[PDB]
Formats: sequence, C-alpha cells, structure tokens
Amino acid sequence: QITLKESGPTLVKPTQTLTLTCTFSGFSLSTSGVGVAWIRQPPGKALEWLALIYWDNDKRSSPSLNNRLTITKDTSKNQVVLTMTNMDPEDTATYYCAHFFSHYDSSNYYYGSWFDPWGQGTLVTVSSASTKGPSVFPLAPSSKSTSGGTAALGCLVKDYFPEPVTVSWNSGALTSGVHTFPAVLQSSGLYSLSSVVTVPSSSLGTQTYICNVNHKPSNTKVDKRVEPKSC
Amino acid sequence: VQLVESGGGLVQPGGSLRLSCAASEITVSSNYMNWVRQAPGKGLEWVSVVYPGGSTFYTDSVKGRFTISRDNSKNTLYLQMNSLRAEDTAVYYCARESGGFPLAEGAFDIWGQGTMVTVSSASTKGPSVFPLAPSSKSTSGGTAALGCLVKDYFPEPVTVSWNSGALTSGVHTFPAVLQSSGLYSLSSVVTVPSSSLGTQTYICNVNHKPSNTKVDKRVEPKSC
Amino acid sequence: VADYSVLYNFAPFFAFKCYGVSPTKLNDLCFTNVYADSFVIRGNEVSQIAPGQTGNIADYNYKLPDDFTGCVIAWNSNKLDSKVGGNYNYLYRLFRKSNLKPFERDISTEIYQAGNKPCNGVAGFNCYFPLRSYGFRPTYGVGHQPYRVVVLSFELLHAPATVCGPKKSTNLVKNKCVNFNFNGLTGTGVLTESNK
Amino acid sequence: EIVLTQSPGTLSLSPGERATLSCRASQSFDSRYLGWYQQKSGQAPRLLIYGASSRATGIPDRFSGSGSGTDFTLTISRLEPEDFAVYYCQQFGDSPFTFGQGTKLEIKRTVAAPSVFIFPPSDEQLKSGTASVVCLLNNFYPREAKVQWKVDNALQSGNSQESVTEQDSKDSTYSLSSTLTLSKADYEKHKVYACEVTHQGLSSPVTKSFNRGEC
Amino acid sequence: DIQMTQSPSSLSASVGDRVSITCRASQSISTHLHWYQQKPGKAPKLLISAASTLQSGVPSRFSGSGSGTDFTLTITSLQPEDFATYYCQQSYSTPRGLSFGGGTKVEIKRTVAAPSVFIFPPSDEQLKSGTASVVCLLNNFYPREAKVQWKVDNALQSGNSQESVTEQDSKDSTYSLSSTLTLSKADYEKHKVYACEVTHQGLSSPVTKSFNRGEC
Ligand SMILES: *[C@@H]1O[C@H](CO)[C@@H](O)[C@H](O)[C@H]1NC(C)=O
Repeated sequence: QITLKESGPTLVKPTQTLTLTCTFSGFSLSTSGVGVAWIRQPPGKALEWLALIYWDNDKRSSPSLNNRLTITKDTSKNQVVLTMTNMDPEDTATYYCAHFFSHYDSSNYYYGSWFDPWGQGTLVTVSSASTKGPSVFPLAPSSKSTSGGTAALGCLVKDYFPEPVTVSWNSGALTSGVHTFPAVLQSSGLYSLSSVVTVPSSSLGTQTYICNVNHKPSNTKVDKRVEPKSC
Repeated sequence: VQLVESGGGLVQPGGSLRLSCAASEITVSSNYMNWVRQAPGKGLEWVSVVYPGGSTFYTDSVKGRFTISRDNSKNTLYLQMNSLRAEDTAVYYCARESGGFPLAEGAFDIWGQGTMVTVSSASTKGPSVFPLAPSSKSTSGGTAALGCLVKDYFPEPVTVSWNSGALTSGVHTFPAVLQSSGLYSLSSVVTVPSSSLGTQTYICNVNHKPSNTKVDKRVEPKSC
Repeated sequence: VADYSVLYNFAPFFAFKCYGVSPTKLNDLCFTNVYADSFVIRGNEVSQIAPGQTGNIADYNYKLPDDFTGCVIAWNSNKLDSKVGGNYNYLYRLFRKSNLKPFERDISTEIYQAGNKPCNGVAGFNCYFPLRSYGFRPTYGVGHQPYRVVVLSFELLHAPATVCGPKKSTNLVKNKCVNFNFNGLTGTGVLTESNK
Repeated sequence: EIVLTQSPGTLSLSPGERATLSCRASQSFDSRYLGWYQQKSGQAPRLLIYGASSRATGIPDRFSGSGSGTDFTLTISRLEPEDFAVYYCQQFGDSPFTFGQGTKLEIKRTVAAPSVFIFPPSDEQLKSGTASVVCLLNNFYPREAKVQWKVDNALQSGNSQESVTEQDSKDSTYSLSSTLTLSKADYEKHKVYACEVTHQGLSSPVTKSFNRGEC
Repeated sequence: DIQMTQSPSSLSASVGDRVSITCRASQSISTHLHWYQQKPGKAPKLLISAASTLQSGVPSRFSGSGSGTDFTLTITSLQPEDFATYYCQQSYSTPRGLSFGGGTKVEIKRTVAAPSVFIFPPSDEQLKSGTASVVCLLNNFYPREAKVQWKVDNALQSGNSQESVTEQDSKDSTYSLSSTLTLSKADYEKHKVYACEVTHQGLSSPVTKSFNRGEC
C-alpha cells in the first residue's frame, strides 16, 4: 500500500506555465526498477502518458510534448515536481502520478512491467476568464392534470467556473429518480448543466420543490424554489 | 564510390586463384570489407569479413581455406583461394559493411558488380547443335514451332540467334543447365505459322566464344 | 587486505574465469598492486574479454595483454541496465583505425573519416560516428542483454607487497607443548603467562 | 510509433456470461510490453494485468488474457455490475507509452421508450437577455437516441447542446438533456419551440412542441 | 545458426498494389536485421536499414517494420520496375553467423495464359552419335507452375529429365518450359511411341502429345 497525491493550481491562465507536486509514500526513489510516471487524461478521451523519471535521475519525455516538459525527483523528501509550460484551454484534463516497476525471477527474465495503482489525480483546467457565480433558473413542469402520474422538474445551473458544482434537493430528502447532468461548456467559454427530479403530477400540489447548489470557488450557496406553473 | 571485381574465371578442382576488388571513395584499411558468396539461381551467402583494424573472420564452411587481405598500394581487397572444389562455382561480391546515410550497422549498403568463379574439370570444348522441326501437320491453328537444341558445350557464355538476330519475335531462349558430365545444354525455340514453314528460309547461329566455335544450322520442317 | 570470499557471496557470476593463477591460489600469494577495471558489455562479447582474443571489443575498446595476470568476473545485470524504451547511455567504439595496446583508453569523440572525402564537422554519407549505443532492452535475449564485467589485474613487482588476502588465527592454548606461529615467528613449546 | 486499437468501441453484455475484447497493434513487438488497465468513471485507473499474459496482484481467476504479436485479447468470465469498468491496452514497447481508446462495458436491457418532458426557460432567464429551453429524455436503453430541435417547423442547427448522464445503476437506464440557447431577437420572432426524439423503442418519431407565449 | 523463412515465397501482384513480405527467424533478432533488394542478374541493393529505417535516395513507398522474431516489409505502390527479389539478413551473430532468407521473386501479374505444347523428337543426325533427345515444349503459360509427365509405352519416367523454365517475357508476361529426355541408341530403339502429358491451370484437363518412331 503506497499513498500517492497530486497538487497544484487548478486554475491557470492560458499560454502560461504550471508546476505540479506529486507526493508518494510507501516506497523510496533509491531502489532499482522504480520509476515515477506522470499521465494526463482528457475528459472522456483516451489515456495518455506524458513523462517518466527513474531512480537514477534519468527522465523520459513524450516525443509529442518533450519540448516544454520537465519532470524531477527528490528522494529525500519523497517528492516529485512536474513543470509544464504554455498551457491552452484544451489542456483542461486530469493529471496523475503513479509508480513504475518490473518483475524478475532468478534470471531477470522480465516477467513484464506494470504501473502501481494511481493516486487521486487533479482536475486541472485552463481558461482566460473570471470566476462567476452560478445562476440558477427553475425548470417547471408543464401544466397537466395526471399525464399518467409522471412529471419532471428541475433547476438549471448556468454561468459558473470551474467544475464541479454540488447540487442537493430538499436537503437530501429527495434523491429518487434524480438526474444530475454533467457540466456542459458553451461557446462563450462558460459552462451549463441541470439537475432534474421526476415526481408525479399528483405530487406537485402537495410538495414544494427546493434545490440547493453549492459552488465553493464562487462561494455561492443558492437555494431556488421550483413550483408548477400554469399556462 | 565503387567496388570493382577482377580475377574471376574458370579453374579445375583443387586449383588456386586470386580476386582483387578495387575500391574508390572508400578505404579498405579503415572499413568493414566483406567477401560474399552468391550461387547462380540461389540466394546469397556471406563468407568473410575484415574489420577496419585488420582482424579477419571467415564463415564456417571455408575456415582455414580462404585468405582475405587488404592492399594499401592500390586500396584493394585481395582474396586467395586454394584447393578449389565443385561447390565453388558462384559469383563473389566485395561489399561494404556499416554503410548508409542514417548510420545503421549490419548492412551491406554497397555491393560490387560481382565476379564469376567456376570450378570444374569439364574440359572446355565446342558445342553440339541439333535441329527440332515442327511436327508434321497441315496448320494446327497456324502455330508451328521449330528450334535449336545446344548440347555438350563448355563453358558459358554461349549465344544462340535466329537469322543473325533478326528473328526475335516469339523466341524463347531457355537458360542453360548443367549435366552430370560437366557439359551444358539449352534450348532456343521460335514459333512461325505452319503456312510459313515452307515459304521462308530459316537459319540458326550458335556461337561459342571460349572455344571459338561458330555453327550455322538450317532448321527445315520434316515430313513423315 | 583483499578478501576474495566476498566475491563468491555476490551475483551468480555468469562467467568467472581466472587465468594462469587459480582462484584458490590468489588468496595465498601477496601482490604489490591491484587494478579493477569495470564496464558493461553484451553477453555475446563476454568471451571477447580474454588474453589474445579478437573482436570489436577485443580490438578497439578493451584489449587484455597476452600475458594477462588475474581474472574476469562477468554477471548479468538485466535488473538494472534494462529500461523500457531502450537505455541509450551505454556506448561503444564501433569504428577505429588501429588496435589498442593492452590496458589503453580511447575516449576521442570525433567523426570517423574513413573515406577519401573528409568531414571536418560534416556527418554526411561517408562520415560516421564510431560510438554506437547498446539497446539493452528488457526483452533482449541472453546474448544482447547487458552484462557487467570486472577484470582484476595483479602486479607483483619488486616493490613491497601490500595487497593480499587475510590470514586466519586459531585460539590460544597455554601450558601445553604446541606448535605456534606468531606473525611468522614459528616455533614449538609451552606458552605461559609472563611479566616481561 | 506503434498504434493500438481496442475492439469493439462499446461492448454491451449482461453480467454472468463471458465478455471478450480485442486489442490489435499496428506494428509488431513482444508480448510482455502490453498491459491491461482498469478504471471506473471518475476514478483512478487500476492495474488489471501486467505482461498481458500473467495476472497482476490480487486479480481473481475470472480475468484472463492471451495473444501474440500484433493481436491480443482479454476476457472476464464472472463479471458483476460493479466490475463493469473501462479497460485499456497500453504498450511498454517504445516511447511514447500510449493506451487504448477505451471500451465501455454496459449491462444489457430490454429496449424501453424514454419518457420525454419539456422545460421552457424561466421568467428570470428571459429577463436576463438570453434564454435556454431544455427538454429531457429519461429511462431509455441503449444510450443512443437522435434528437432534433425546431422553431416553427424550421430545422435549427448549431445553437443546441446535448448532455448525457451515465447509466442508471438500478433500472439500467439513461438520461439525456437537449438544451437550445437563444438571444431575445431570435426568441421573440417565432411562436413554438419543439424537440423530436427518435429511438429504437419508439416505433415512430416523437416530436413534442410548446409555445412560449401561451405557456 | 539463425534461420529465416520468408512468406510468401513468391508474391505475384499487379503494379500499384500494396504488397507485404514477412521474414521469421528462429531466435530473437529485435532490430538487427536488414532488407536488401536484388535484381535477377544484378548485385543486391539495400532498402531497409536498422530493420525500420529507409535509406537515402530511396522511394517513400517502402516501409520496414516488425520486431521480436517477425519482421515485415511493405511496398504501398509497387511500380513496374520493382519486380525483384527481397532478402532479409540478420546481424545478431555478425561476427560469424551471417545467414540470409530464401528471398521472394515479385512477378508481373497477367491473365491466365494457356500453353501451347509441342513434341520435338531427336534428329536422325543426333541419333547417329548414339544420343537421342526428346523435348516437350510448353509456351505462353501463366502462372509458372506446370506439370509434365513423360510417358514411354504408357509408363511414367522420372529422375532422368532435364527441365528448364525461361524468365518471364516482357510482352505477354508468360513463361516457357522445356523438358528433355536424353537416352542411348538402344533405349530409343527399345520403344516405339513417346508422349508428354501436360497439366496447367490454363488447361481444364491435362493434354497428351504423342509421336511414334515407326510412323515418323
Ligand atoms: C554489496 O555487495 C555485497 C557483496 O558480498 C553483498 O553481499 C551486498 O548485498 C551488496 N549490497 C547491496 C546494497 O547491493
């Protein structure tokens, strides 16, 4: 069991340089066969390893990004520093540092090599924008009497940065049939999503609907009321 | 750059021979020089190498039997062969090793033109020309074939021509082959219509240069 | 004091070959100087490290004297020098003009001008860099896997000898006629406590 | 560079039976340099198999894998709903070290028509100067379902967005949201906004409309 | 002792077709194998270096790849004067163990050509010397593989026939086959009728061509 942690400024402006801290415990950087690997994963896209450092201070860089990439290790502090310059909005991804080892048996036949379980990782986003408090707008059910006893309502979150935003319903007393749609980026460099709860059309007139959205970077704890609305 | 061969030829079994490969733009006494074996009709076979320093290695088949040398007087490659046997008939090539712009080792970038070395006691002599007339027929689709069979000659090259080389259409010249007597034989066929069997005249020139022999044979269709 | 018992406690020693002298002898005679020459080669060329031998490493990189004294200890190190993506930091001289005299170093890093046309800094066509780097990849076979080599060479000149293996001491037996050897003083008798 | 290819793009098989995936390589390299990795949604990848022929640490015997040269394959026999994760095949042969493209494993289900609901922009959003209308598809399988936006029966294009939520862990369902964003000039020059869903479970296109002015 | 097998042994493909040869060695060669090109009657020419690197001045169609014990060479646009032999050579045992693969001859692809089969009995002049040569001739056939059965009194002959094939023609892309039986005078006078039976892919059934000494 080894502990892996990643840290660094989650908000970085474009065409700029960022530094990432990786801390590992349970192993030391003075053993043969041990390496530290830095990997980036775009949101929803395939995995993509970036960099490696060996125990002997020898480093491998990806040929597609070796120009502006540096990885350094500190055995004494169990420390790793990954410096990567000239970020762009597309570099909004998830960054990981993990262990590399190989297996040998009585002749060093190399029964393969692997990665250890990865750390927690850090969601690092790039945008040339300003922090904006999310705006909540109520999406009310359409005017209907029964409609088979099925209806939907919700609250849409717009104009927030960065991801994620936490959503709760009726102070946690309403989580049945609730869809919390993942955040969607619009064309103006700004985001959108919604949270929708499915309730019967006969439950509209007896139950009040309240949704609480919490956004720490903007420090917004917004409570919004959704009521059935008639045409 | 060039690696030209010299000294090849035909020798009796158990003989001795020297091969000299002259080199241009490349130094024999500073590079990896390889003597390579290639049989007629077969694949390649590396034989020997000399390192830039002067150390030499030979293939297992000819260990202790070939002598490889570097000549600074004419920047040439020398090969001494003795006690020649029946398996020594092939083309030898002087090749440069560790060549090519990207600097990839293990490669024969530059190959010499190669020289013939044939080892037999076939007692070089003249050929034997036999006509092969088209079978006795009326037309057979207007397709008749006549030819010359060359048998019992040594050595190559031999030349077979039709009408002083003017009759080349539809001519199949079978490459020569070796018998158990050390002699050589080939076939040379030409097709003409059955109607033209008795109209035009047909001649067959067989020239053996090493023996200095010229044969003219008239191939005339025969009846039964 | 050179205890060679630590030699056997080490790696399996894929090759452990001692020339002229025997392994059980070198712990007895006392030499005046020791040279330990360490490097990394391929498994194919381990046989090249021997007195009076031929090959790329034998010719241009490390040549043993024809009367070499001492021995060679080679062992596989596929755990260390094997790296994914190929370890391109171990070089060897592929091109050379001559043969090195025994125990010589050739660290010159120049373009090998082996053609009529000189280079003078132009690495084009007939202009080669003699240092080729091993692959040493983990999946390479035994011949191309990295092997570490240490050659120990001994000098026993007229200068006083200061390097040789340890000497064992037994217990101490008193009041009994025994045979003693005290630092080379050899005698027989009864040993007693004294007040000298 | 050696390219890898996972196959198929998305695999759909119920828990209990055998699930098999293929990974092919553009160029040739030894077996031991390929690794099977597992990751869950929003979760760190975990080492499944190293060497692509020997199990990793703590791997149950259900997981297995075999292949040679440029063609490997991986198999899970007794898979549970929590075992449904994204698997990648990654080469250790040469830099760069590249993974697969990702194949999603999902629990099979009977094809169920999604319930479709409408959500007009609220009054506050209308006063904000930019409006957004959201219409919801719920309780459907599989994920794919074609959605169209129209304004007075005119094919809108380039001003809509789609959001998909992960598969529901209870009823093996999905949720889609179609959001159409407009300015006031385009919002106030027509009457009806409609969105159309077509799906396997729906035998016919299902278009639903609403007029901003009346409701 | 490094043995290479090349597949396919013969690769017939029309011009502009992307072809791919594979070479397989016994023990791992990794990157220490090279691809050379040799024309029939010409010295070899290097194409693929380092098992992956194209040479200088070579066309970009060629691509050498593969690793471990299987190696590949692919030509994307095989132009008309590329029909040569390709060789794979290892450098793993570059001191002494230099060995080559079999080599694949690339042959120009054409429609199936039906051979013409002809009988050439030995001349009387040749019989005067005690040697009788009987020739079965097959012309203008494709592909190269064809079969000849030498029937003497309805009995097959083998092990005493000299068989030769001419290089592919430059006009009709066909072949030429000559089979020769050389016999002594007594053997030729020991039988009456001699025939050659021909089997080719351009022929639905094998064809007999016979002749008798008594008749002719
Ligand atoms: C150092 O070498 C000795 C040789 O006997 C060996 O016992 C020991 O394990 C080695 N130590 C390390 C850290 O490799």
